[PDB]
This record gives sequence, C-alpha cells and structure tokens, in this order.
Amino acid sequence: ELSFGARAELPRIHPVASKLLRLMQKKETNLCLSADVSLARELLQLADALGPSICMLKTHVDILNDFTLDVMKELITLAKCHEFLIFEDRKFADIGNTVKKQYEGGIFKIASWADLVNAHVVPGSGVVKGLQEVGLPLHRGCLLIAEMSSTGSLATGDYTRAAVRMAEEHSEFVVGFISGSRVSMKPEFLHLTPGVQLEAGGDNLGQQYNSPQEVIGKRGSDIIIVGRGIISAADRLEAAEMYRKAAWEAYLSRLG
Amino acid sequence: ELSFGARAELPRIHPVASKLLRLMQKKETNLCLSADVSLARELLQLADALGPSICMLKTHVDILNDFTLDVMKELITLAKCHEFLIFEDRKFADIGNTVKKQYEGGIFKIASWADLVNAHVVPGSGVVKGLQEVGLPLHRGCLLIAEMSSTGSLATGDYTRAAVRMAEEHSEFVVGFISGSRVSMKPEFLHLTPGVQLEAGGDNLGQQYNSPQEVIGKRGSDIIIVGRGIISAADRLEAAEMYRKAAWEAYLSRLG
Ligand SMILES: O=c1cc(O)n([C@@H]2O[C@H](COP(=O)(O)O)[C@@H](O)[C@H]2O)c(=O)[nH]1
Ligand SMILES: O=c1cc(O)n([C@@H]2O[C@H](COP(=O)(O)O)[C@@H](O)[C@H]2O)c(=O)[nH]1
Ligand code: PRO
Ligand code: PRO
Ligand code: PRO
Ligand code: PRO
Repeated sequence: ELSFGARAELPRIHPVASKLLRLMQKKETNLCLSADVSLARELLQLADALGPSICMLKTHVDILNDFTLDVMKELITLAKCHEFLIFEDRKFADIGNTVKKQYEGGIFKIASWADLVNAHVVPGSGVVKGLQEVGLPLHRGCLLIAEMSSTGSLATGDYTRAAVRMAEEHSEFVVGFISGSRVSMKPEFLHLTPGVQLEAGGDNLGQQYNSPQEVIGKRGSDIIIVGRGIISAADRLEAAEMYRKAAWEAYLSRLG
Repeated sequence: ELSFGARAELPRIHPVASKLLRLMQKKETNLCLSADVSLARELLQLADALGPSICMLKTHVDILNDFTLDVMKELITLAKCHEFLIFEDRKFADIGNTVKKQYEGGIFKIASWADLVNAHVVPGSGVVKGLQEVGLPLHRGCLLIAEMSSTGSLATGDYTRAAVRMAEEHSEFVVGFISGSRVSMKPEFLHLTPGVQLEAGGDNLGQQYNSPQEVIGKRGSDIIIVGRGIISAADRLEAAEMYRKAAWEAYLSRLG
C-alpha cells in the first residue's frame, strides 16, 4: 500500500485527487467535516476553526437558509487559507441533460465553488457524461456513490460493481467513491466513508454508524465523513481532533 | 380498468392523487409539462398558456437562474387558476435526516409550494421516512422512481420491485411512481412516464424516447412527462395540444 503522499504522484492520478492527497499527508488528516448547518455564520466559523484539522469540508448548500454566492467566496478563502477541499454532496441523480444545468447554473452555481461533487450511478453513465461537460473545463472532480450508510440501501452487489466500472471508465473526471469500504483495487481512486461515529448506533431515520478504526483500518477506506459526531458536540474543535487522530492512526496502522 | 374519475374516489386514494385524477378527467389531460427553462418569465408564460392543456407542471427549481419564492407564488396562482399540480423533480436521494432539511428548508423551501416531489429508493426507506416528516403535516405527496428513461439505468428487476414495495408500505405519503410502464397493480397509485416524444430517438446524454401511444396505451402508464418535445417547438401551445391528445386517446383506447 502506498502512502497518501505517494498516491498523490501516481501516473493516472487526477489533479484534484493529487491536491487532496498531498494536503492529507502534509496536515496528517483524513477527516472530512460534514458541515450540516443551516446558518452561513456557523458554517464559516466551523470552517475557520476546524480547517487545520480537516482535509475536506462537505456541504449541503440546499439546507443553508442564508445561502449567497458571497458565503461561498468566504468559504473558498478559508479553504485556501487552511488547505482543504470543498465537496458539495449534491448526489446528482438525473439524466445527463438535466444534471449539467443543475451543476453549472441556477442560484447555487455549484461548479463555480465546489472542488468535488458526487453522483448516484442508478441513472446510468449519462449522469457522469452530463456533469463532465461542465466539470472537465473547470478542472473539477466527481465521486460516485458505490455504497450507502443507510438501512435498506440497495447499493450492494452488482450495483456497487457497476459504480466501480463507471468510475474506472470515466477516470478523466471521476476521482473516487462514496462507499463503506475499499471498492476499487486501483490506488488512484479515493474512498470516502460517511456513517462514522466513535460510539455505536445510528439515528431514527436509517443512519447507521461505524467507527473510524473499522472503516479506515479494517474496511480499507481513505477518508471519514463526520457530521453530528462533531457538529452536535459542545467543543467541535476537540471533537474534530478526536476524529482526525482516530482516522489518521487507523490509516498509519494499515499502511504498516 | 377504472377511469381516472373513478380512481379519484378509491377508498385508499391519497388526497393529492384524488385532486390530480379529478382534474385529469375534468380537463381531458394526462400531460405533465416538463418546464425545463432557466428564466422565471418563460416558466410563468409557459404555465399560463399551457395550463389549460396540462394536469401537472414539473419543475427543476435548481436550474432557474432568477428563482425567488415570489416566482413560486406566481406559479401557484397559475396552478390554481388553470387547475394543475406542481411537481418539483428534485429526486431526493440522501439519508432521511438530510432530505427532511432539503425538502423543508434552504433557499427553495420546496415543501411550501410543491404538491408533489419524488425520491430515489436506492438509499432505503429512510429517504421516504425523512421526507414524510415534513410532507405529511403539509398534506403533500411523493413519487418513487421505480424505472428511469436513460441508457444504462440500473432501476430494473429487483430494484423496481423494491420501489413498488416501498411505495405500498408508505401509502400515507407515496402516491405513485416515476416509471416507464405500469409497475403496481394497485389502481390507487399513479404512473408518470418521462422520456416521451412523438418521434423516435434520444439525446446525446443518454435520454431515450418512446411515444405517448406506447407508454400510455401499451405499457399502461397514466401520465406522460414531456420537456423538449414541447419546449423546443416554436408553438409550444400546439405542441402541448398534440401531446395531450395523443396521451388522452391512448388512455381512452386502453380503458375501452
Ligand atoms: O451513504 C451516505 C452518503 C452521504 O453523503 N451521507 C451524508 O453524510 C452525512 C452524515 O452525517 P452524520 O455524520 O451527521 O450522520 C450527511 O450529510 C449525509 O447526507 C451519508 O450519511 N451517507
Ligand atoms: O427517468 C426519468 C426521470 C425524470 O425525472 N426525467 C426528467 O424528465 C424530463 C425529460 O425531459 P425531455 O422530455 O426534454 O427529455 C427532464 O426534466 C428529466 O430531468 C427523465 O427524463 N427521465
Ligand atoms: O461497536 C462496538 O462495539 C465498538 C464500540 C465503539 C465503536 N465500535
Ligand atoms: O445510536 C445513538 O442514538 C447514539 C447517537 C449516535 C451514536 N450513538
Ligand atoms: O418508433 C417508431 O417506429 C414509431 C415512429 C414514431 C414513434 N414510434
Ligand atoms: O433523436 C433525435 O435526435 C431527435 C430529437 C428527439 C426525437 N428525435
């Protein structure tokens, strides 16, 4: 297994993946904050304070009550300052002709500020082809949702294999996966895993949690995505540090 | 087979489905306009002119460059005047805790103006449970995506069956399907079919077209969803009338 820093140099690495892997190695973090808040001020205060602890900040722009493109300008300033990527977890999942407009346009102009987006594979490869028309010229990357953390997920077996094939056939734009585990044997692909908490359990709407040690160390993923385990804690900085140290040590132990 | 007007009276009918079926019968239309435009003025001018010809107007609010909640107030005025439902084709597809916020909140406040939304079933039933927390109190309905019109769709076989079971187990909120065909034998459920044009073909991003006669008459669906076949035509009113007459006659011929 190569280190994150060595994977950043792989011949077929995507530039967005390379940038991410280099800052993960530099900062000793494989934590993605899931900034699931409704106030711009809270989003930005979290991004500033937790920026040094994270490799990535994941947004849901469509829950932000006071969204403006100026909020996103300020978030980019923090991402550049503290060195993390912005991942809009939009889960594009329509026909190619529709998703290109949803990615470039409307109020959110997602492609203008998001380093990474993601897509469901269920609609077939046209979803990727439509997003790539906007994202390739803008030097962006995309993650495919190969496995989901929720109870009753149908993203198993042949579905997961289809996601891996779609990614591997669109490597110009697709840089990895949302998954619960390593799903590709190709080290150029990232694996990002949500459904992570230090304690066992779930929520009352189908979320299921596994620990950083389980998903990084045993299941072979690269990055943990953590929302409520950090955002519901009183001291979100120390919570982020706990998650960072857990994910980083699990990675080091698996690298050996 | 019961008429639309008789299905509107079925004991287990959802109120939103009943309202829709009654106005379909009254107006002799089973056409849903896919209003895939980026200008509010064009959206509203289409809704006004085509309102008498349609049972439903399908939106993608996230491609509207000049979205405001006031645009949606004006769209509701037209929907009430001309008697059609508003369907936001948001394709919710996240964990339950996330989709409830995406449905109620953010800039779009979708639940405040959309009679209908839809969801992908891949994340498991938590997607429906989260949307129902917001939609049931607001008297809304939801469609589940059981089949997709795009090339490479993975919404086949066991996936389609899982969508039908999920709908049938959440009938308080789920009123039907996006599908290419009749997928449920229960007449309380609606079937809405996109990927429709009078002429054969597709697009260059995986869209595939079938005719109104095929999807209503042979495949047993209830409603056709038509975008470019109407919106790219010069005279969008006469195009809508052609599609309305095609879908309505195919329905009458199958009812016999
Ligand atoms: O499989 C997936 C994919 C996701 O994007 N997510 C997202 O990751 C976050 C999980 O948040 P939390 O840690 O609070 O449960 C949410 O923003 C959710 O939308 C997920 O939980 N499971
Ligand atoms: O299976 C599906 C589901 C959809 O919502 N759609 C939507 O229906 C519309 C199809 O538009 P058109 O008729 O221009 O191809 C688009 O808005 C698309 O997002 C689809 O085409 N196929
Ligand atoms: O599931 C378990 O037992 C352990 C306890 C903490 C998280 N994983
Ligand atoms: O299962 C639960 O309810 C709590 C909160 C998530 C971790 N343990
Ligand atoms: O596919 C076909 O042959 C016919 C021609 C018009 C639409 N259906
Ligand atoms: O296939 C095509 O390109 C045209 C446009 C849709 C119907 N026929």
